[PDB]
Amino acid sequence: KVFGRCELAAAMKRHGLDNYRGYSLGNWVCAAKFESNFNTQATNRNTDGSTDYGILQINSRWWCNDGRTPGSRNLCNIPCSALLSSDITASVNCAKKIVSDGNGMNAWVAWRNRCKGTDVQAWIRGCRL
Ligand code: NA
Repeated sequence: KVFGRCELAAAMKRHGLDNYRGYSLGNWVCAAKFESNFNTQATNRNTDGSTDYGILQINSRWWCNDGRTPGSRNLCNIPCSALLSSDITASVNCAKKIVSDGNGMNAWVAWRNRCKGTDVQAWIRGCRL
C-alpha cells in the first residue's frame, strides 16, 4: 500500500524507530520517501542481479532471500516478499539490524544523498504522533 506522510510516521514511531540508534523519526520518513515514495510494493533491480524490496528498499544481496540472488545471505532471516506487505513490521525489524551493523543510515544511498544534513524534522511536521 501507499502510506501517507503522517500515517507512516505514526506506524514507525509505534514500532520503536524514533531515535533508534540516534536517528530521529524524520530521518526514517525522509529515507522511505525517496527510496520507495512510501510504497510498500516498490521493487528495483540492481546491476549485480540483486533486488531492493519494500518501503525501505532492503537489498537481497545480504538481508532477505528471494531465491534468485546467488551467493547472497539472508541476515534478516525472511523472504524478500515479506518486505512488501502493507504491515511494515518485517521491514522495520530488518531495518533495525541494518542501522546497527556499523554504518548507520549510510546503508541507504537516498538518505545519504537526499536526507543527511537536511532539516529532516520537516518530514514529521504537522503530524499527530
Ligand atoms: Na539473499
